[PDB]
Amino acid sequence: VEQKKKRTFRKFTYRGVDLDQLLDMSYEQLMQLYSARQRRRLSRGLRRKQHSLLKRLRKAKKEAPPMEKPEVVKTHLRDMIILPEMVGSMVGVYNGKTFNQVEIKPEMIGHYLGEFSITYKPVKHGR
Amino acid sequence: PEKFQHILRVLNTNIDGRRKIAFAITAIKGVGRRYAHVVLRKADIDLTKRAGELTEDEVERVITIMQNPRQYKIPDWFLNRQKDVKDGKYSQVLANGLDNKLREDLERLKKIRAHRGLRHFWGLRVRGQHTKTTGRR
Amino acid sequence: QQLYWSHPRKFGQGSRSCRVCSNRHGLIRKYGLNMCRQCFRQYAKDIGFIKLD
Amino acid sequence: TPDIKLFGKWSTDDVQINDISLQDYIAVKEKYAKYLPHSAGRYAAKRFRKAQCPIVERLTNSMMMHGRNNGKKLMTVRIVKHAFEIIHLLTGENPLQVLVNAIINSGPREDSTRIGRAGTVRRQAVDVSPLRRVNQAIWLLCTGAREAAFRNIKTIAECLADELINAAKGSSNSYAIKKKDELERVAKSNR
Amino acid sequence: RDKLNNLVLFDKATYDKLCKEVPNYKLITPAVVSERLKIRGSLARAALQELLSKGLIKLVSKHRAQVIYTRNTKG
Amino acid sequence: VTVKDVNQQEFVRALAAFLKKSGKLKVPEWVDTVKLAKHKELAPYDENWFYTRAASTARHLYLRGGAGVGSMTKIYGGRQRNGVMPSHFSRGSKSVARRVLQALEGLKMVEKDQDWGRKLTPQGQRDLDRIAGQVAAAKKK
RNA sequence: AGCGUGUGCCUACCCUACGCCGGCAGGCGCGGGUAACCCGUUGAACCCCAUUCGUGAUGGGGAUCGGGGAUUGCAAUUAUUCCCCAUGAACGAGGAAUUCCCAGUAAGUGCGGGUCAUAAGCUUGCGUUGAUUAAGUCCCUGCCCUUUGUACACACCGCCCG
Repeated sequence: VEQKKKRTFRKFTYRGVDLDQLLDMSYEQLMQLYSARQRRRLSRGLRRKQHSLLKRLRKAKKEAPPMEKPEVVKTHLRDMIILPEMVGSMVGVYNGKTFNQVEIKPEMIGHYLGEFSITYKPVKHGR
Repeated sequence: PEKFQHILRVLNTNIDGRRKIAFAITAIKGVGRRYAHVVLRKADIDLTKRAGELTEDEVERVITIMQNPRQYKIPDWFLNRQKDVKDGKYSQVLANGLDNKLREDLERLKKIRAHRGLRHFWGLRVRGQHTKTTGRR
Repeated sequence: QQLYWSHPRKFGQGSRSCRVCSNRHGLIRKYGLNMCRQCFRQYAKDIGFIKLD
Repeated sequence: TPDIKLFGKWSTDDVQINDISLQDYIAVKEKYAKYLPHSAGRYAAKRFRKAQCPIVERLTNSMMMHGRNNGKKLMTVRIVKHAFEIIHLLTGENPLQVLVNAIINSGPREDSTRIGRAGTVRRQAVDVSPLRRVNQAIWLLCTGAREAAFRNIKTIAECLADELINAAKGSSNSYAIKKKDELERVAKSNR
Repeated sequence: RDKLNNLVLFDKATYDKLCKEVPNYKLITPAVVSERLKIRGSLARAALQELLSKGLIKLVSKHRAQVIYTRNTKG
Repeated sequence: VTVKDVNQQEFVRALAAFLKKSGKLKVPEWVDTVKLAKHKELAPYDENWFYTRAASTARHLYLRGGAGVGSMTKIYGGRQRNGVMPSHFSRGSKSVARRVLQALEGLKMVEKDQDWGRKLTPQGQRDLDRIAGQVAAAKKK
């Protein structure tokens, strides 16, 4: 993730904005664009408070070797909004009994954590 | 008075000509009634008539407005795809292209494995609705 | 001291009861009486609510 | 208005119920001319009173049928006023006379009742009261007009005129006339 | 049944049919023109307002809902 | 005729046209695009309609002490088809009526009234009365 | 138009007219009101009407889904809700059955109150528009009136033969 091609090559622009550009602002300037539900949540969230979580993310991003994935970071904050600061990390996303483990691709942006950890079970009529 | 066409094609859909333009257009995927009504008003047509009537001229004029609506005093709120995301558009998807983007969007959140995606994949529901008693047949 | 021990109680069913009996269910909130219906039935005479039709 | 109390603009005088017995639950106005087929009308309390009610209004009321159309008297009054005009264009006359005639012609004289009959229940030919004859007729014509009008371009006022005119001189084109003959035919057997 | 398909634009010859017929009928409304020709209903309408020109046909009530026209003003 | 003398439809019809001739009213550039009410099914068939509303409002104010946009939204507001749910009131747009109110001011037909609400001006009062007469005069019929 | 409603509250908070911005949804600035004072001459909705449509599941219908805007809340993801667009389903009159009803009654039609932070397809009244139709009877059904029969009496949903 630094140099010509190397690693890079998945692209993704969010809202006309590029991930190069995305990864470089302030979460401020990201929510500014377009997302509207996620942005209100973080403003109102605010004061904001998943503080420690975000430090837990960067921490394990560091301690991860130099090639790949690493260990993950757990949470119950289903209502959290995915913002470029997060992308590339690994989130243990609780659903009531299980923590599903999910890498956050840049596409997810603006989505809520909960949308990637299914609570319910499909079901059954015959079987 | 006069005649002609019955049966005219715009951008990849066959549009019955007998029919009134506003209504006639609404065959095209992505042209609903509020759409087609405002597009035509923009496009200068005697509202009073049948799609089969009118000129090749007026037709391109409808299409041109239809795929650049913003550029014609059509507000964005009137539009199908605001806020793209992938490009941060605004847009108004049209024709064959609506089926396309529908597919994309479903794929997107199926790749990401989000519960909605999963729901679409099994062919259940994604808005919060009870699944115990209905949509059974 | 135990910062631990509360989450919002401002509004909803959970923010109120029966001044008579604690019950957070079937609560008469009109005219500020704030009695559960079962109780209000038993106290409507002493409050001044009388049957006429 | 002051000379004679006409209808929307039609004269009550000189219309004669061409049918003894019926005379009189068909209420024109052996003095009662009014202006409009709408009234406060309390007919319900008594069994008879309905007869008092002007036949025109009676016809207008039957018009507003089917759950959606219930209570739409203004709509019926509007339809009735139009129908009379269409009828008039079609034959001069008093359309009110035309209306009365259709009513006189449609009431089933004879009918049938489902007499218990033991088993294979047979049906007993009985004669029919004049109140019933009037009541039944107005239905028949209204149901006739309403039924015809529904999938066709033509309006109730028009379909009503058509049902009324055909019936006034019993053309048998009419739904109602065919129905009445059917009810009566049934009455005769059974006996 | 009753499937109705309508000629929704003027065909000359159908223009002639209109002025050389409609004086025939005593009653003409949207429906008449539609059934007796094979006029749109939309192009019925425009034919009514036109016909009332200086009329082939004569107004006796055009209640919002309904025009009701008579034969022209003959003997 | 007082404006009260003329039937509402002809009065509004005549005045609305008069406004059209005058050529100076002014018009949120939109008006091509706008529905006029969320309740609304389609916009107005007469894209020309901005004038008609203006006339309608001018007449509406002249009648009464003072009125404001909320009232108009509701007046214009029709019943909205909830779909599954039963139908309910939905007071009609506020931009159109406001713009109508602002524009009318430009002509001086109406002016801010005391204690909120726009009132007709004597200039407007005179203007409406004048057209009212013209309409009455036209003919019998 | 009508029954009704409100803040200054057992502990967090009201009803809101009016100016501006926004297509909308809504945003924003004010100012009154313990109310017969103010919101609200509740300027409601059906409806009435001048047009269009034209008998095509079409403009009847608004399902499902996609994207997006905003409001409530610390938190809405399992959509609280609302809007805007788009996608534009079945349904073209309902078998066996079966509810309820006699005059402001049936039915259409909006409103307000309860729930309530937010959230109505609900319930619970209210006015508006307003018929058809018995005017009675005990047939079916249900329940109580005599007389009568009864091996019944946990009472016919009861107590019988090989």
